[PDB]
Amino acid sequence: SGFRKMAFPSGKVEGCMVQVTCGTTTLNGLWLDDVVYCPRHVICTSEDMLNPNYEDLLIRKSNHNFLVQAGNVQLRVIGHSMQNCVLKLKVDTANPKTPKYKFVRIQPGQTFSVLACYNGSPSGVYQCAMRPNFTIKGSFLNGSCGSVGFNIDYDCVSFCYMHHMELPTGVHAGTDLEGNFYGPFVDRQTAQAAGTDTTITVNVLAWLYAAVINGDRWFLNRFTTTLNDFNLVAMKYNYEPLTQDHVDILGPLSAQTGIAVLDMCASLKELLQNGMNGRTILGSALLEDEFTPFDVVRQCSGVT
Amino acid sequence: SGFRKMAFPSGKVEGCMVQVTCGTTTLNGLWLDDVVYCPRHVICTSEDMLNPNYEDLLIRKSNHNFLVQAGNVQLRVIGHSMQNCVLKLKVDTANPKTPKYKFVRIQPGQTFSVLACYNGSPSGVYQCAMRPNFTIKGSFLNGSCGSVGFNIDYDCVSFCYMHHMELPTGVHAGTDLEGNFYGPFVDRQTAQAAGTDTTITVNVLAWLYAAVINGDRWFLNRFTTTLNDFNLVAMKYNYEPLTQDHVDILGPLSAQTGIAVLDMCASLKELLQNGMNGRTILGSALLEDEFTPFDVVRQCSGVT
Ligand SMILES: Cc1ccncc1NC(=O)[C@H]1[C@@H]2CCCC[C@@H]21
Ligand SMILES: Cc1ccncc1NC(=O)[C@H]1[C@@H]2CCCC[C@@H]21
Repeated sequence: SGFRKMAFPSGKVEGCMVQVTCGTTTLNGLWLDDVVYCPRHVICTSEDMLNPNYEDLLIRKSNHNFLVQAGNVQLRVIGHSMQNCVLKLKVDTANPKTPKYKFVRIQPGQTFSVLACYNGSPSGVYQCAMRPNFTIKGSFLNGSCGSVGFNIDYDCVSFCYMHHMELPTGVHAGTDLEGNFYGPFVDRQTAQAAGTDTTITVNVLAWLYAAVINGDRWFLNRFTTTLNDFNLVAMKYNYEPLTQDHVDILGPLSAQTGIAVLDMCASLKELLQNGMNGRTILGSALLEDEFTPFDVVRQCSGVT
Repeated sequence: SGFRKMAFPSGKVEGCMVQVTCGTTTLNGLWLDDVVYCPRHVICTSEDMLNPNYEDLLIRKSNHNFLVQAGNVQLRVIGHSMQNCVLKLKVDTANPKTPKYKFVRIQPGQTFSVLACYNGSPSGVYQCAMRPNFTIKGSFLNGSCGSVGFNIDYDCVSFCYMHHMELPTGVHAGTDLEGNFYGPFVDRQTAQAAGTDTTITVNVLAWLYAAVINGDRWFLNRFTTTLNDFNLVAMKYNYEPLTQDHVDILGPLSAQTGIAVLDMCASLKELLQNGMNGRTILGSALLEDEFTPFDVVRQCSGVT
């Protein structure tokens, strides 16, 4: 028992982190097989960053200008190419620590672990959600670009995020491993609107199920609701509308606890309308939306 | 910017996890050099656990009864001994992945990362505090015993905790790596009083400094207080009394922000007396005490 905001074990990802330097800029790279992936803005200088012409900036660079260091061993760069907002530096040595991996583009509302790095060295790991507006609320300082987000399924690491930017609001933006930004963002130092965000309803419900499983059950009530009625409340409180696909994914938790999904929705409706009244759920004084239903099932069953 | 409950990268610890089976019980072991450390209760059966006679139960066991498996390779046990509540199984092979390490006994109020494991396989990593009453509020299911807590200082892993028990209240208890319990706990299936707990004042103050550094500053006020006055409020609200040693450890954060420690204490006093008024600090609707002043400095400076 107990329920914590748990990150995946980061070892397989730690073995892939490298430092990439181009000119005056240093950031992190991900070394998988004989390729090192990193944000393309490693090629920018201070004067470039308002609106860099990446194609022109890259044309001034040769393989020998990309300094790649894996711990303390230097990698030989034998090719370079830009794909969307990432650079792919071909190296002459395959990473001996390359885990089984995939590149995946996650959906908004899904969760993943971030291994924050500086100078190719891991600093820490934390779990977060991709917001419905495609931003993440992480912990990133200058030099953390190139740090990656991932999930692990047995021995396979699915890389889903590479960090590129901190918006002027302090929230974070980045790309999948093919260099496509999540959201409307571009890799320039400009104020950029992040869409209206919402709370991830299916995750809050999954977390209320994790709370009942672990003994926090004060919020259960004698009520029920419908998807229609619940969605009027979700609308008022800026929660994602709940669909039958969300109800379906909550099936295992509903089956385990015996609490029908719409009955849990009625508990969530009452919490939205009345607040916590100075109480906590799983050590939180707010409704937590950074656990998916899969995360709850995995944590509650001790999956490795 | 951004501030997250970050765990240390777990790779160095993942390389030390093994599975230990004795009879019908399987749990985790920590393989460092040629020794595997695990909870002594791996030698118990269901009928033993109310009050096991560990010395007698261990006398029935030989080296060949301790099955130690590191991933998929079997380790040969050439010695066994019980030290307090841990078993030390001498193996014929030194762990090639043994990091630089220390065994440390942490103080209540200090934080550490836990690598939750089942069957010698890592499941996840999370950061937590050792409560002032020597319990931890973790995420542990049956089979997680032997999972360890640790801190990392550059290349050195300081192991501080090994998981042994879930109290009937759902909170967790364990030992240092010499097998001495933190707190009054014994490794028996009995109801055991955990002392009155308190909130870790110096950590809440450190976290308010992390909040100001990251832009959440609505809680700053025009007031100041004294240690005496603050401690009367700390008393009322079950917070640890603040000492000059705590004020001293907050020095770097006070110097960086320019907010005197007693002025931050006056903000904390007002938050204790008035609550958050439906607002949040660093995404939390309660006063967070799981970040030490060292954690805040490390996270805010990007230490690797
Ligand atoms: C400095 C920093 C801090 C944290 N996370 C990320 C960053 N980096 C950025 O925001 C870079 C974005 C793309 C290229 C142009 C310059 C700025
Ligand atoms: C079952 C479990 C679940 C989570 N964390 C820990 C445990 N294990 C225990 O509580 C064991 C304590 C010491 C020896 C006697 C039996 C019980």
